[PDB]
Amino acid sequence: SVASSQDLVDLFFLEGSQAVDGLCFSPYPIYGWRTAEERRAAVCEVFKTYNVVTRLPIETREQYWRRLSNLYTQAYEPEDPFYIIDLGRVVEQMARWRHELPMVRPYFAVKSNPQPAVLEVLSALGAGFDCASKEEIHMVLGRQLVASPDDIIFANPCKQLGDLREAQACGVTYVTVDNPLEMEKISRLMPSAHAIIRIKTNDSKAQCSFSTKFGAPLEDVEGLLEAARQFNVTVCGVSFHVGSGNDDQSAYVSAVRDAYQVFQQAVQYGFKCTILDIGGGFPGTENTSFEAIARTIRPVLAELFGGGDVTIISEPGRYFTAASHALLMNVFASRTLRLSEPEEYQYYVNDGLYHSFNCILFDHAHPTLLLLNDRPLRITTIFGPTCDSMDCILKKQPFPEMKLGDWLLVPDMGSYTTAAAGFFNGFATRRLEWVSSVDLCA
Amino acid sequence: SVASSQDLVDLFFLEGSQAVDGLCFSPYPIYGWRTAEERRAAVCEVFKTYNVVTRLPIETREQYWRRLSNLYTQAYEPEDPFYIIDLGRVVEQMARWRHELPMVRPYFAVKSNPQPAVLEVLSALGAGFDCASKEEIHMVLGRQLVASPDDIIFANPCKQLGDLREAQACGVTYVTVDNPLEMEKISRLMPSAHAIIRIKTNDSKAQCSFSTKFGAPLEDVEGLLEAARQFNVTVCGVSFHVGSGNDDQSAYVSAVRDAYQVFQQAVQYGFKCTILDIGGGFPGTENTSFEAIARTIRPVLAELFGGGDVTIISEPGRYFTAASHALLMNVFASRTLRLSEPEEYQYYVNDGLYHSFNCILFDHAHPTLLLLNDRPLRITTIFGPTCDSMDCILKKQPFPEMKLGDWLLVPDMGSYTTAAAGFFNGFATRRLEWVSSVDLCA
Repeated sequence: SVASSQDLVDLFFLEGSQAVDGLCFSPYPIYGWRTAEERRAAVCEVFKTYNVVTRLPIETREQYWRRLSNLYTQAYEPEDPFYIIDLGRVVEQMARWRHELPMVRPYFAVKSNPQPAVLEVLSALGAGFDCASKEEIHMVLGRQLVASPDDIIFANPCKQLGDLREAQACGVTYVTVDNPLEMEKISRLMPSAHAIIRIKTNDSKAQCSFSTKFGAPLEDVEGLLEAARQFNVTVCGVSFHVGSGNDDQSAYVSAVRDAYQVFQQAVQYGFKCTILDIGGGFPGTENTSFEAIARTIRPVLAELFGGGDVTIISEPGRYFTAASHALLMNVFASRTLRLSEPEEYQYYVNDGLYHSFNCILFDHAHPTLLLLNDRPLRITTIFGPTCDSMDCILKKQPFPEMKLGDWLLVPDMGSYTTAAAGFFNGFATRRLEWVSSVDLCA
Repeated sequence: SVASSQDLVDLFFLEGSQAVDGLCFSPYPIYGWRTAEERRAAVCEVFKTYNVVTRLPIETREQYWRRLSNLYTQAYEPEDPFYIIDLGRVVEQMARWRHELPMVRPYFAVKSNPQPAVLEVLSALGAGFDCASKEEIHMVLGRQLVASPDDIIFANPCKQLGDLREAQACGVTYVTVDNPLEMEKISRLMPSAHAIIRIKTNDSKAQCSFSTKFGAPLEDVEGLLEAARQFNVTVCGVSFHVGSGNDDQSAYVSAVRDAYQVFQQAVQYGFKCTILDIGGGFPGTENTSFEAIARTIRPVLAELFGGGDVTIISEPGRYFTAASHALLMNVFASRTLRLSEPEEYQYYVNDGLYHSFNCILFDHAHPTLLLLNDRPLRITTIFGPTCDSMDCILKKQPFPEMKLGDWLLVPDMGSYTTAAAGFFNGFATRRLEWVSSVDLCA
């Protein structure tokens, strides 16, 4: 386990710079309209805006977190919950993406974590934006994160009429579709649209499968193309999503092979597809690695999309954000019961199921609870701050005996946590501590 | 089924007024510091502030909703989702409470629906406030909803230190406790506190049981009283909660009988209890009625707490808010599949599991989906607006065949819905239409 990968970050920022005579390290230009000098400056500017203190570690990731947590414990109360946000891990994930797949430009899925510093860093690094609502389109455009609305893909296969109207008025063009009734809607409200056909995937192995709601089945792509030509809709490409948190390499290879068949079928209707969107699903934390996935996708892209006439894009969400956040919660209350002399040790922490831990229900997450300064193992039950007995993050499981004032550290909490969190009982985690694990800004 | 109970509202506002020579209809004064004239005016003022249009119906509740929905369908889009909030049903629930239990003053549980108009109407009607966080205490005090901080009960048996400090600085006194470690905390941060001991209940029959996390077991009340006398903490009463959505009349009777035993045990330590808090659990919608529950609680309160020296209070949340709201969602998208020629009819509506329908998971709710203008029964699947396949409110169940533009009406959506709702994918229901089913303000 490693706290940082400094070597990749150095190579990423060097690429296309005057120090290497504006030379790229592959047949692909660097992601983004900015030059290598402009891109490094834009990233440092974001780091300044959010007062990011550079904290470097070789230390494991857990050790890096335990050490930074002890440092950060001492407009908020001393015992309030908080997030340590490592914006260096975001930068590093972009460096890791470029090194593995320079043929694929990443379009950040805003839905995973719409934190303004995360959107700003990714904009400055050359990433595009994947928006699913008029609210998401507005938070990218209103903060000047894209040089053109062509850098936004509206990846929601089923959209409300007012959203189709608002994306058209905004200049948004690339819009997802997977059903005949949606083709008609796009033709009416987005006349200047560049339609991208989303197809069904073998997503059974994913943490969160989505073929149940989205993705045109292969046998139905025929009638969908038919309707696009009919309503004068321009089909410019094909997209897919193998499910969020999918380690199945075979599902990525199988989806690109199926997407190639759609490119063929599209010619017969008057469409020359120029965009292949491979969606998300990539892991964001350190058995399947992102490298193993990239290794199996690279040859298939060379085999069927290595002609040079098509642009290859992706929509990673979790990949960029998961490892960036660590949650710190104070154990402020406790009581002991008798098991039906066995004793249950119940504790109460200032975050839980209604807020950051909603991921236990919506994301099928299983976060790791680290006792900050680890005591005998007791049958422990841990609750959130709300008045609900359902707000429980751990029920009757062995865990070292804790005391009031102790802290719980939960790393890898940057994806599908605060993005879906509510404010039930009036509890929220508002204190943010911005750090950078990578050397980049002096 | 009835759309309103006008007769109860008329009797409620008449009680204690000059029209009846300031006479109450029982040995109990009306709830609140306001006179009957001041109370009726304060309610009408709230109705003016929120532009409440009086809409009267004899019509069933479903018929009243179907008719008002057709009227309201024609800064928002025409197809946007919305809530019709009947503030008259709130007033009526307070009238129904007074008629059934005048010996019990209701302290609204803010957690169930902290909508500012709901808090304002209930403040003007004489209700107290049940707060669980410093945020909840602040939204009551900052909006001037109580004449004194004695009208707030801090009903969270386990509180953060910064919350104990903030309630003390605010003048909040009545605070819940159920464990020895919490007694010590109250003694330190809330020295001016009037402690209320919360006891365990036979809540197995409740929709949402909470004895797992809260409520001192009977055998442990002895050591809890012992610790209160020890840390110089004033035990002024006993509270309980039979679980949210509990129709078990025997659980209310059993909890009052158990609360009487605690009043006895408290004498031995130097405490004369003066407050009996019977919590929540009461139904808010029209097999167990609120009347049947009140009928079984009244005799037990006369038997053990009919001496006249103790004040009896409650903390209803769902009771006051559930029937006040109706949710309207537009069916904006659709696709058909083949069942594994059987066809699945999938639809997409502009509210779901991440927002208003979180209650399906946290509240064990089973809302009623009414097709506005009801078609053959098809195997239907209905989804929310987010990109998640998990955001599903109905999976493969018979339902009349729908078309785009149709509306779904979901009545009884006023409790544990918008109060716990997040903003995942950037979708929220913001349009509110304020109506009153009861005659009260000209």
